[PDB]
Amino acid sequence: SKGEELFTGVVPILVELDGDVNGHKFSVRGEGEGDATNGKLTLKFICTTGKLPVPWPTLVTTLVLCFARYPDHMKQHDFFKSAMPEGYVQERTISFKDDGYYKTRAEVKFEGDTLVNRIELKGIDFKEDGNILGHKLEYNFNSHNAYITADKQKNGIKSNWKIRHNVEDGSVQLADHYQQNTPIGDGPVLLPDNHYLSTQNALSKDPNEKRDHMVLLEFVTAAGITLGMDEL
Repeated sequence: SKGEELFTGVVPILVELDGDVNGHKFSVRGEGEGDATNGKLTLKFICTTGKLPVPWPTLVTTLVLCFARYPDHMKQHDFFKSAMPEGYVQERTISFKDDGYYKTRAEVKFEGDTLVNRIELKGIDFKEDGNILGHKLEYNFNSHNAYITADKQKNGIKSNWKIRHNVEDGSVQLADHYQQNTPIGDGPVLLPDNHYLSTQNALSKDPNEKRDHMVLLEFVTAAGITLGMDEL
């Protein structure tokens, strides 16, 4: 696969998300660019339907792992770029402890020159005065490592990890993520050995933006595979 050749420069990104949590419907649009050479994403997200009914931090993971920086000695484990341009489906369940769960299905694929992430989200069994629907989470997102494994019986990958959202009272709200990715096209894809992605996220606000929004700077770097002398 020559998909990684599409990410050697800066690539424009479009994110479109339709959501429905406990019947509270919303839409989010994001635009920005990705620089996989550096593992860097910069996007601004707008809730186009007005007020976002869940906290922005709970949507970070849902709102393009093809922009992760894989070190040269790990390029053969980059499932995400290998599926391009035709793309992959990314599906998750995010179970919030003592609260409801998100189900997401996204298609990440090139449309013209733009890498597009188009998402459908449904949220169910939330407490209307819990940490999510009650907007009790701080506007931040802790640094975290998420271990990847191949899913050979599905020609894809899987990953599960716990996100820990800071609650405003000082507690922590667990978000248990279960993820699966499978290619859209039929071409060859890279099934990686076990490894992990290291992420950092900086959330901010645009002073001249009146709508409900999130400015996001994100870094994603692949790690965890031995570069053991044999290759140097």
